Amino acid sequence: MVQRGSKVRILRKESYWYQEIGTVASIDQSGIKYPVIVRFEKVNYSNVNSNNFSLDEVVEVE
Amino acid sequence: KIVIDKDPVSTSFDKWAVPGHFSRTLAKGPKTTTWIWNLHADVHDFDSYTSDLEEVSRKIFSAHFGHLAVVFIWLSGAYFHGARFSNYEAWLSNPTTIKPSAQVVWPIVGQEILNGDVGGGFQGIQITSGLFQMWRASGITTELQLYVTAIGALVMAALMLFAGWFHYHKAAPKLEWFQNAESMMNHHLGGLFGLGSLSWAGHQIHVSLPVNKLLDSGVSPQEIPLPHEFILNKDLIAQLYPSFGQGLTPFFTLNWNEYSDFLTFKGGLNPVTGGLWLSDSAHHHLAIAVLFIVAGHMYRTNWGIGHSMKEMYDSHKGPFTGEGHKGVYEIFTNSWHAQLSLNLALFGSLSIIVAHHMYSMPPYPYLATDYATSLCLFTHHVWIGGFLIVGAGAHAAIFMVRDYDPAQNYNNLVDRVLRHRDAIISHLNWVCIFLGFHSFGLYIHNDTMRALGRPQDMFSDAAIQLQPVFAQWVQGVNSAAAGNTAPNALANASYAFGGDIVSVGGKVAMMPISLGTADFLVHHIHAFTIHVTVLILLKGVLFARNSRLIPDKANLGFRFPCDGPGRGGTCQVSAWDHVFLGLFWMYNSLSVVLFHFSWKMQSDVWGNVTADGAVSHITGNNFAQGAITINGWLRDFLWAQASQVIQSYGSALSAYGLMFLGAHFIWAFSLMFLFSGRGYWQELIESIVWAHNKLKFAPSIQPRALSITQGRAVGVAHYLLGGIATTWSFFHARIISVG
Amino acid sequence: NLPSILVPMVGIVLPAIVMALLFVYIETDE
Amino acid sequence: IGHLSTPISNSSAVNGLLANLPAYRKGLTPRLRGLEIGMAHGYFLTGPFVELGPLRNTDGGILYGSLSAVGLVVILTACLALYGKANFSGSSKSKDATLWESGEGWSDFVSGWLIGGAGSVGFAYLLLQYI
Amino acid sequence: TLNLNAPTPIFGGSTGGLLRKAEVEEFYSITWTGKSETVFELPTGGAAIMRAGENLLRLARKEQCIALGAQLKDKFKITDYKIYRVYPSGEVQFLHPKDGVFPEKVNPGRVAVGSNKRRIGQNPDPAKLKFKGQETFDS
Amino acid sequence: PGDFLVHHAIALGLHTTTLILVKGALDARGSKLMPDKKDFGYSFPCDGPGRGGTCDISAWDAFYLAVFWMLNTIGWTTFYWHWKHLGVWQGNVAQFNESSTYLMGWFRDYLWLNSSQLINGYNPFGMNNLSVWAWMFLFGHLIWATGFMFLISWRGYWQELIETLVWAHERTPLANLVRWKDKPVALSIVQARLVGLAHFAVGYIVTYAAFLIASTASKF
Amino acid sequence: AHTVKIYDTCIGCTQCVRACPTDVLEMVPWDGCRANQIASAPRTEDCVGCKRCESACPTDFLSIRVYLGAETTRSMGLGY
Ligand code: CLA
Ligand code: CLA
Ligand code: CLA
Ligand code: CLA
Ligand SMILES: CC1=C(/C=C/C(C)=C/C=C/C(C)=C/C=C/C=C(C)/C=C/C=C(C)/C=C/C2=C(C)CCCC2(C)C)C(C)(C)CCC1
Ligand SMILES: CC1=C(C/C=C(\C)CCC[C@H](C)CCC[C@H](C)CCCC(C)C)C(=O)c2ccccc2C1=O
Ligand SMILES: CC1=C(C/C=C(\C)CCC[C@H](C)CCC[C@H](C)CCCC(C)C)C(=O)c2ccccc2C1=O
Ligand code: SF4
Ligand code: SF4
Ligand code: SF4
Repeated sequence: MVQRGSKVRILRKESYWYQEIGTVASIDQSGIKYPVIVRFEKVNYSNVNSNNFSLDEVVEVE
Repeated sequence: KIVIDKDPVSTSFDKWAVPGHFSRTLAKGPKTTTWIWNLHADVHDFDSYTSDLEEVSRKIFSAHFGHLAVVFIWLSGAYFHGARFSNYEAWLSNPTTIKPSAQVVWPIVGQEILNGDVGGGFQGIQITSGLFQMWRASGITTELQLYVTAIGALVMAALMLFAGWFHYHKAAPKLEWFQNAESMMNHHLGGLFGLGSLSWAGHQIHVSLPVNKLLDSGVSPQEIPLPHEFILNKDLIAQLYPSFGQGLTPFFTLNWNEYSDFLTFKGGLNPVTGGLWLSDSAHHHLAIAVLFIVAGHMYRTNWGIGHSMKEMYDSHKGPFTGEGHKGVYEIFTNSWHAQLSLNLALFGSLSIIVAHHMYSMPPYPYLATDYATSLCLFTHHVWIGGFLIVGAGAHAAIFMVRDYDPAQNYNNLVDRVLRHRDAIISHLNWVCIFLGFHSFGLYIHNDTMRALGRPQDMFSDAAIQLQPVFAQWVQGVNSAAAGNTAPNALANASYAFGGDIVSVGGKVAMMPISLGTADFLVHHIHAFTIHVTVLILLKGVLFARNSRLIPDKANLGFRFPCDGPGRGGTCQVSAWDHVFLGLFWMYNSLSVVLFHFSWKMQSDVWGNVTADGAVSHITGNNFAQGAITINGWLRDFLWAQASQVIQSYGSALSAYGLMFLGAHFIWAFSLMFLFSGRGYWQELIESIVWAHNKLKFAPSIQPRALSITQGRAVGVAHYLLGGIATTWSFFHARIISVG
Repeated sequence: NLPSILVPMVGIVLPAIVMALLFVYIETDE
Repeated sequence: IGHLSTPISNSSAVNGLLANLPAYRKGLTPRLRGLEIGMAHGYFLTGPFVELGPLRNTDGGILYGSLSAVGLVVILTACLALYGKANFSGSSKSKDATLWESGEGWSDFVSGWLIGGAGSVGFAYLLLQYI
Repeated sequence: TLNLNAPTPIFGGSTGGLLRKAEVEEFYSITWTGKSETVFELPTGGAAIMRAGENLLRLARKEQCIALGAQLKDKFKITDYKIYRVYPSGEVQFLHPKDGVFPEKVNPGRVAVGSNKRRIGQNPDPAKLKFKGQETFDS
Repeated sequence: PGDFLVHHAIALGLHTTTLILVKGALDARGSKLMPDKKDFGYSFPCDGPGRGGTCDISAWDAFYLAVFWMLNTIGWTTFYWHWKHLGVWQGNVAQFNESSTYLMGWFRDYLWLNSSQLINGYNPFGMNNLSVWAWMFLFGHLIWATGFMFLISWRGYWQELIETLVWAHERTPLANLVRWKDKPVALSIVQARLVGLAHFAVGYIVTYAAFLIASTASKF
Repeated sequence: AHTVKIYDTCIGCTQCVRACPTDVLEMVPWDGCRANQIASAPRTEDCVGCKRCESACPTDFLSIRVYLGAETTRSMGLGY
């Protein structure tokens, strides 16, 4: 179980931050798919720092 | 009226620490490396981030002061290197044999071979700027006068730099002080253009004309009295053109005919220098002054009388053209870019007129015989002028994207060109293809007729003639005006149309440039390549806001790469990308203009004159039968005349040979950016940020490829930098060696 | 002799035929 | 309105020439209007060949130049036949039903272009070599 | 419906508008009410004057009607523009708004057309769908 | 020494050409800038101006860039082989040995020097048995340069220009009367790269073939 | 016409829909929560393929994807 503010590593292979370390902004407390909002220090090509992932795409590197 | 704001901007270094302090986007820090290129791109585009037209206009006003400072800095180094590091003193004793040189090169690894045997007891780089012939026309005979002019330019640079700080940080004008166009037209015509040519005529009468008549008699440059001694000693100025004993009393009693010895209408070239008469130029700028001084008394001010330019555009309207010029004054007093477009149009068009009027009427003494100088002065101002014409079509397009208004432009002359822009472009489209076939195809015909053994089937003077009869008639009505339609002129406007040959030393200063079938062919190449340059730039100006393809092109901006791969593909649709495409076509237009110049002068005009009067030219009149084919443009011009830029290694011409190959390199380096696209290099960088992440040191500023619009700009910069500097190197090392 | 007959056939006449044959084939429809 | 209104647009000194040319004229059949187009175009097409040719000071320059002119008419007879097979595939109808909109007489136009074209090429050959 | 005919604005111009494609197949019309007599840029050139109206303008593409329709909502705040596509020589009446509500707003009763129940990394290989009628992106 | 430098230039060409081809192939299925590239096939225009810009992102475009590098590589190979053998065939090997160690030697003693006769295949005084090669030499330069037009100027400029021509045709009497069966449109994004490269590379080879044959046949 | 697919990573931001120059996209009720919205492409026959939609999508690697296909008068953006 990943809480907010925890450091994760992204398992989504199509993401820009695949196999990279980011910190969770928040977890949506409902049944919405991909609720894990991770904020990253590196920007992608669209210059955005956040994305939604699922629990299966994040880990608990801490 | 003058209304000034006191201290709007403080003088601190707090914003020097922050790059990109001026906009909301750039004052956040760089997340990528495109921020570095986005920083330097729109610093001097003040209209984008500052949305207050009063604030933009003060930034523009102080920027011109800072630009005036760096020209005075350049003017001081033009004079200081003329005083300390030049052979200007021995050049005045022998302007024909001793070559004009400055820029002594330091004794290091071997570039002290560039300090060549240039004349007298001097070793330096032979300069092709015309500064030696310009200072001789100005009257300068010693390097003490060149020294104070270098000091006088540095204090003028600091005065412009102080005025730029003062008029933004301390005492900034309001918006209404800038919109006073009628007072600004009044002042620049009378003060800047009238008194500038009035007082320079004051220099030319009191300083230039006394020392140059003593130079033409040829005593010595050291025996000539000083230019202030022609003011004190009134008997000394009465020895040459003896109308100074009568003073200003012929001027105030309207007996101006007494000044007919230093204010003449001789109209031609000096037989001893090969330049224009300085008495002609003294009478010239005086008449230019009075024409310009009264022209500054035309527009209305706060004293009732005068024209108002808003009421000259109202009631200049016809039945063909709707509202006429109604609304143009509200455009030109509110749009800084529509001002910049029209000011760049006729400042660049003027610079080609300067180049065309200075080889035919050489204004400076011993300029026409210096073939090393007059060719580079032509090719400079043509290149400088044509760059500004592309900036005319550039900033006219930025007017349409952000400064155009549908409400103010209703049925006026801006709107009526926007309503038939397909009629203008497609008729411009036809006349480019018509001129492309019927000028360039007459070489392809002549290449094919020469190759197939048929020299009687081509377009030549010994073949199907295409004679320039509309130009040979103008060669006849302008060469027969001495005594007929300009009766007080002693000779014609120049010797280019027709007349005798003028020989200073042994070389031609000026001779009749005869036109033929080969001159008909290149002049329709010029009219073709100019018309395509209009065709790209006017298509970008007219379709800047919308088209049939993209109707919301003004919502995306003046500068964006594309609107996607859809609609078939919309790459290079922007008004920026037409300027980017017109820069190559300006390069194509101007480079054949100077190839026309550098071969017509060397073959038909420039050369040596024997003691009997016969002329032996440089390349031997091979423009008539050579320039009609592309092969003759390749064999007898680009192959044969580039024999001195490639055999230059081991002499003082070696750095031109290094610049010859140095610009062949950067020209080809441009095609790496032009032919390619960004998404290749972004994934090539993705493997290179991998190996910097592999050894754990990748930068937090993420490495990005250049943008599509930037990679077009990086390519078009190195294309022009590599293309012109090839022509800079080929022209310089040729005419230094042959002329 | 046969060069003088054949090189305007495949140089002029035969390309005029196959361009005529390909142009009708392109702009036909069902 | 869609079309722009210039003062020189819709002028009867210009529109009157259009309605009386043999391409918009009301009474002509496709055999007649192709004969008039060919007789005008073949008459001036022998112009450039006889004074601008590979052989001009010959027996010979007028005969061979006029032979090239009928050579263009029989080329443009093929192009008028090729344009007819493409643009009229079953003589595709439209709203106006002219000769040019839907074909319906187009084989007579291409034949009439050939007679008037090769005739006026040969007719102008009579006026230069003879007459 | 289209309310043809309606008064075309006081324009008189534009070479760049509504050529032979319009009379053979599929031209477009945009109908709005301008609550002023202001001048506005066209997709072809720029002016007409907006009528009180019942205003109507025949354009060449659906692209130009939304590009003009974005201008009436931005500059003049009149969001009641109604684009159409004509009868017999045209195809489908009442192109926008298709549900009566602007497409940026959600409306119940619409159906999800073109949806994929996966990400793009979960899309199969093109070698897995070789020599088949299935598409790599379709579900 | 001359042979040393060129061999590393040729090596530079073989490595850079392979690099373009290897990176294009290994990123063909996807990269960070385009994770689903494989879904669009071998050849597609791009992926729009979004995500920073994506021109030349398809595997086909990588081959396209590599065709420029191979010609350059095979050029340096053939330039070297020709100049070296030229001295060898004339029994004056000293020219190549001393001039090939600096690039001005390749520009003055190889290109400019050996083009003397070729460029004179025809002139204002006559023509020799090299007029064909001289015409072809110029022919090659023109079609090489014509390829630059498609490679530098892209679709959008042309599509909008073509629209004014469509307008002009439809509004001119005696021409309006006839109509195209296929609507005129600008060349595609991928098409232009191919058409530009084809002109470039036909021109590249045709120019060198004309020079190589004529320069050697002139002096033997 | 071009094909425009919408993947299940959409966060109903409406940016794509408001970027489309020909009104190809609209927001429709999602049934996975009955609270949020997903993008849809009901009028793909009018898609010109400009890709303005994708350039507006905030998600790290697109939720809406445009795969250029068969070209038509509408898709080529012709006024003729
Ligand atoms: C020397 C005292 C001084 C100080 C401390 C300041 C300080 C400031 N100026 Mg002021 N100003 C000054 C003198 C000074 N200025 C002068 C002499 C001029 C006339 C040119 C101006 C005209 C001016 C304008 C129009 C503006 C400012 C602005 C500013 C503010 C931000 C500028 C900045 O941070 O970029 C620092 C910039 C640099 C370090 C680069 C200097 C570029 C120089 C002038 C020219 C370089 C060209 C040179 C030839 C290089 C070419 C290439 C080379 C290889 C040949 C800052 C408070 C801006 C502002 O207040 O915005 C709200 C603003 O818009 N200044
Ligand atoms: C882009 C930068 C640039 C550079 C580096 C140069 C460099 C040079 N110029 Mg050129 N010039 C340029 C642009 C440039 N020019 C442009 C765009 C024009 C057209 C306006 C000119 C017009 C010009 C003239 C007429 C002359 C030069 C000369 C020279 C050479 C001597 C330097 C000098 O101080 O002469 C100082 C300048 C003079 C002695 C003549 C000035 C007389 C003109 C008519 C004054 C006009 C001023 C006015 C404000 C501009 C017109 C505004 C109008 C459109 C409203 C030097 C090579 C001179 C030369 O050929 O030397 C042998 C020369 O006589 N230039
Ligand atoms: C040398 C290389 C080259 C050539 C030949 C062209 C040719 C052309 N350019 Mg291009 N251009 C080039 C490089 C070149 N460009 C580059 C590098 C760029 C990138 C910056 C561009 C960017 C550019 C733009 C932005 C534009 C052009 C336009 C044009 C056309 C101008 C009108 C014209 O002259 O038509 C007549 C054609 C010729 C003179 C070509 C030679 C034809 C010969 C003489 C006749 C043919 C012989 C024979 C019949 C051929 C076929 C035989 C066979 C079928 C049996 C012309 C086709 C413009 C245009 O399209 O305007 C309408 C235009 O706006 N070009
Ligand atoms: C590759 C095939 C090919 C061949 C065999 C030729 C052959 C010829 N061309 Mg060339 N030409 C070609 C391709 C070819 N061309 C291409 C691709 C171009 C574009 C670059 C040209 C551009 C060109 C021009 C501008 C000219 C020629 C001319 C000529 C002729 C010169 C000698 C002559 O006039 O005899 C004297 C004989 C005659 C004048 C009459 C010969 C027969 C004529 C052409 C046809 C007679 C009508 C015939 C009954 C029916 C038409 C045949 C047709 C339907 C197939 C020669 C017949 C010249 C010429 O005379 O044009 C006609 C000429 O001015 N050519
Ligand atoms: C200058 C001018 C003009 C004019 C131009 C033109 C338009 C011309 C053309 C003309 C032409 C272009 C003409 C035509 C003619 C025709 C003819 C002359 C024909 C004839 C033919 C014949 C007669 C033939 C017959 C035949 C046949 C059909 C078959 C059988 C046999 C024979 C052979 C008999 C205009 C008015 C515009 C305007 C002003 C300026
Ligand atoms: C080569 C190339 C690149 C790659 C080129 C890049 C990314 C430029 C980077 C090179 C510069 C020189 C990096 C500079 C790094 C530091 C500033 C060096 C500082 C050193 C100090 C000592 C001064 C593109 O991004 C591109 C984009 C679009 C079309 C064509 C092309 C293209 O051709
Ligand atoms: C000139 C030009 C055009 C306009 C050219 C077009 C639309 C085609 C013009 C070709 C005509 C038909 C002449 C063709 C002559 C060839 C010799 C014919 C070859 C045909 C083969 C099948 C043999 C573009 O559409 C374009 C698009 C993208 C980038 C660059 C450009 C570009 O440079
Ligand atoms: S700039 Fe790039 S994305 Fe845009 S049309 Fe050109 S290749 Fe395609
Ligand atoms: S597809 Fe992209 S733009 Fe559209 S709603 Fe989803 S996240 Fe927003
Ligand atoms: S490709 Fe362009 S037109 Fe098609 S849905 Fe996306 S944004 Fe809209």
